[PDB]
Amino acid sequence: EFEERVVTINRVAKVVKGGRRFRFTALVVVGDKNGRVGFGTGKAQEVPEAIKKAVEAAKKDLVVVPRVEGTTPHTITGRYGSGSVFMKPAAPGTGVIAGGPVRAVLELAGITDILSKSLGSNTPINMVRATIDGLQNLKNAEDVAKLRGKTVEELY
Amino acid sequence: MAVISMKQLLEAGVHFGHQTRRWNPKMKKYIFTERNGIYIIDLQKTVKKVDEAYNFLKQVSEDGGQVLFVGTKKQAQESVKSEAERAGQFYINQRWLGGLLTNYKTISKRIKRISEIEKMEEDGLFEVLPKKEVVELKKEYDRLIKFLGGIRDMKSMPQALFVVDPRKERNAIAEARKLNIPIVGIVDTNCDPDEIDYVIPANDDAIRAVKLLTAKMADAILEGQQ
Amino acid sequence: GQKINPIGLRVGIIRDWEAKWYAEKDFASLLHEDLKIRKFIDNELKEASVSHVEIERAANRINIAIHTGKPGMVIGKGGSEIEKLRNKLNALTDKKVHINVIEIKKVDLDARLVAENIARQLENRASFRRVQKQAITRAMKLGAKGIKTQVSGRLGGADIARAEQYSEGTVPLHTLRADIDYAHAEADTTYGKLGVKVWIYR
RNA sequence: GGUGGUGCAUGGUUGUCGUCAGCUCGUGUCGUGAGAUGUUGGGUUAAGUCCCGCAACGAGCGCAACCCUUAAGCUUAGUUG
RNA sequence: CGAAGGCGACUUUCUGGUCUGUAACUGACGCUGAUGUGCGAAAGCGUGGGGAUCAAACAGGAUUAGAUACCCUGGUAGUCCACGCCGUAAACGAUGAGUGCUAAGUGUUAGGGGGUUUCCGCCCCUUAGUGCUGCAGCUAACGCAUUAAGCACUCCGCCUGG
RNA sequence: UUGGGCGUAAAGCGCGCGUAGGCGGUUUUUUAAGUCUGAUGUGAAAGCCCACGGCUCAACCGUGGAGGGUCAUUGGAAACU
Repeated sequence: EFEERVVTINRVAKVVKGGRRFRFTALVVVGDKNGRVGFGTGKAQEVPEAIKKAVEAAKKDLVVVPRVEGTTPHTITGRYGSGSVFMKPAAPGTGVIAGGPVRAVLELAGITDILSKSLGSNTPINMVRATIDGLQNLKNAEDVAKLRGKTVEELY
Repeated sequence: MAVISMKQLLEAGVHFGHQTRRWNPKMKKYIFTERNGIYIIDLQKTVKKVDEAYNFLKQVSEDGGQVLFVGTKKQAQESVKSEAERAGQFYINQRWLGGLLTNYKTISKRIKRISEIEKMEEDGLFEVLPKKEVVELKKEYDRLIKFLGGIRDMKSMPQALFVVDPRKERNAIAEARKLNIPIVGIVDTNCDPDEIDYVIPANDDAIRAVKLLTAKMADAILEGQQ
Repeated sequence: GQKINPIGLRVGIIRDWEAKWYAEKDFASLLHEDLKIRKFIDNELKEASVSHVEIERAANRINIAIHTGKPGMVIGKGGSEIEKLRNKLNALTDKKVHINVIEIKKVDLDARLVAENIARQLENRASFRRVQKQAITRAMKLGAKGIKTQVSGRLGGADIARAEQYSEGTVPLHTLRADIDYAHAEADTTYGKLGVKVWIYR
C-alpha cells in the first residue's frame, strides 16, 4: 500500500501584460512501510491530481532503502543542495519526533526508532530531497560483505 | 549467424571508427589502434557483447518481446528499415517527435490516427467531406507513416530497443534510460557507451555492418519467439 | 466586455420564428391585448424554468404556447389546473382558449432552462460551486461539449460584483447557421441583481 | 408622483483602441523554482491564411465565404407587368 | 618582461629578472609571512626648465523657450620632465600564499626533440607558459573545470544585521 | 573544535619583500617522554548511577555498593611525534 502524505497547497501568479494564472501545485511523499520509498509533485490545479499525478510521479521512482529491521541500522544523515537531514537510531518505545519533510520519508517506511536534526534549509523541496538522497545512500551489512567479499557474520 | 567472421570483418569496414576530437573518451575498450585517426574495435568483445544480446533478444522474444528498432539518419533510412523487414520487427524511420515513448499515450495515437484516418478513407462515408480537407487528411496521412510505419503493427509497448546511432538520436537512449528499455546500437565514436547496454563501434558508412548484424539480430526475435 | 447580445446573432439566420403569425392591419390594438395577458402569464408558473414561447395568431385564434419546464403543475388531474388558465383565458380577454403544456427530459440541456434554474440556486447562496459543478459536469454527462455559465451579481454578500464563469472545449459561438440561445435573469439580493448570461451546447 | 439626486449600488448598454488580429487549454519535456516549447527558421500571401523544416502532438475562440445581395447564367409561370 | 604601481622611435652603457635543455653538485637548505622596509597610479603641497599644443579657474560669441550649459576657441596654474613627497584607486583575475590528484580539443611565446625535407617549409614529442572552447565535481545560480570557485594538506589575515 | 565563510552577498591591504611566530619532502635504528593500556589509592556534602528506607500520597530527608571509568602512587610497549 503506497502510503500517502501531502505537504501543501499552492497558488502561482504569472504576472504578464494580461492576467495571472491560478495553478494549484503540490508535492507529496509516497512510501510503503517496507523500505521502498518514493516522493512526487506536479504543476497541477486539481487537489485530486495534486495527489494523483504526484502519486503517479512517485511511482516513477520508488527508491530502495535497505532496512536492517527495528530501526534504521546506522547513525546517518542527508544531503541535497542547501538542505540536509540527520537520523540517529534509538529505542522503539519513544513516539516518533520529527517534522514536515524530515518525518515524511521516515514515517512512510515503518521504522519508528530514529532521530531528526533537520539542518540546512527550510525549503521543503531540497529538504525532502536530502531526506531522500541521504536515505537512498543507505546500505545493509550482508550486501557490503558480499561486495567487499568477506562473509556476513564476520563484521562484528 | 553470430559473428562477422575475420575475412569480411577487416575487409568490409566493420573495424573502423573515426578521428580524435570527434571522439568519445570512454571508448578506450573499443579502441584497438589508430588508422590515420580512425580507430579499430577489439573485434571479439563486439561479438561477445552481441552474441549474448543475440541470446538476450532470444529469451526476451521467448516472452514475446517486441525489440524496438530505429533507423532514422540518412545512412539508416535504408539500413535499419532494410534490415527490420528481414528481421520481421517494428522499425522507426523518422525523428523523435517529443513523447513517442515517454508520453506514449498521445504520440502512439499517431499510429491510431493512421489506423483511423486509413479506416476513414478505406470504407464508405469518406466521400461527403470537403475536398480541401482530404488534401490535409492525406497530408496527415503521409506524415504519419513517414515516422511510424514500423509501429503500425506495434500496438504494444516496446520491451527492448535497437537504435542506429545516438549522435543524432541521443534522445532515444535518453528514453531508454528513463523507461528502463534495454538498448543496443551500432554507434560510432563521439557517442557515449554508458547509457547504452550493447555498443558496437561501427563507422556509419557500412550497411554491411547493418546487413550482417541487425537483420540477423532480430532474426533472433523471429526465431527467438519460438 | 462591451459586446452585444449573442441571441440576436442568429434571428432568422439559424433559428426559426417564435412569432410566425401575420398581423398586418390594425396592429396597434391586438398587440396590446397580447401583452395585457402576458404580464400575468409568467408570474403564475412560479419559477417553472420555462424555455421560451411561440405565440400564434390565426383568424382571432390567439393561442398561448407556454412551456413550463417542470410539468404536472399546469395540467392538474385531467384538466383541473389547465381549466383555471382557460378560465382566465375567457376572463382577461374574450376567448384566448385552449392552453397547452410540454415537458423536457434531460432537464438542464436548454439555455433558459438552466438560466431560470441557476438563478433560483442563487437566492439561498449556498454552494455556488457544487450546484453548478453538479450542473455543468452532468451536462457533458448529458451530452454537452462546451457549456459556459457565470455567477455575476454581488456574490458572497460583497458590495462589489464578481463574475464567476465555467467554460471549456470547442465553442463556435459566432457562426451563422448555429443555434445559440442566450438569456438574462433579475435575481436581486437587496443590494444588486444577478444578470446571468448562459451558454450551453447540444 | 418623481426628468428630485446619484452610472461611481447597479442590470445593462453602447461608442472607443479596432481592421486591432490577435486571444486560450490537455498531454509530453525541461527547470530546485520564477518559467519556457505547440503558432516558429527557409520560401509565398488581403488577416493563427500556406507548405517544408522545427520536442512536439492534441484542443480551441475570433478566422474567409456561410446571411443578404451586385452582376453573369439557366428553370418556372406570361400575371394587371 | 615587472611582485605591483607598471613597462613603447630607437643605437649604446650598466644590469635585474623570465625560460627551456643537460640536469653536474649541497643534502631539504621550504611556505606563511604579525613587526619592519619598499614601491606605490593619478590629482594636491612647492623648486627649475612650463604655459608649444592641452587645460581646471576665468573669458568671448550666439544657439536654446532658457547662459557663460551641449558648440567653439583664447587662456591660468596644473601641465611635459627633472627636484621633495603625500600613502591613497573598480590598485579587481571584484579569487592570500606553497604542495598532491581528476574528460578533452584548440591556437600561440621561449627552449630542447625529431620525421620527411623545404628551397626555411609540412607533420609531430616535450617543457614552461600565453589563450579559446568545453566532463565529473561545484555553488543560490551565474559561471569555474590545468592559467578551478573540483577533490585534499599547511600557514596568515578577515568576517559575522543595516 | 565538535558543527561557519572570504569571485559577484559580509568577509585578500594595492601589491609585495620580509622580523617573530606557526606549519613544513622522503626513507632506516635508540627513548616509551606525548600516545595507549594494566595493579591499587582514587576525586567532594544537599547537587550526581542504580535499588530500598522515611515521609498519608507527596512535598521533603537517610541507607547499600556503585566510585570514578578523569588525579596520584605505580610497570611497560615504538609504528607515529
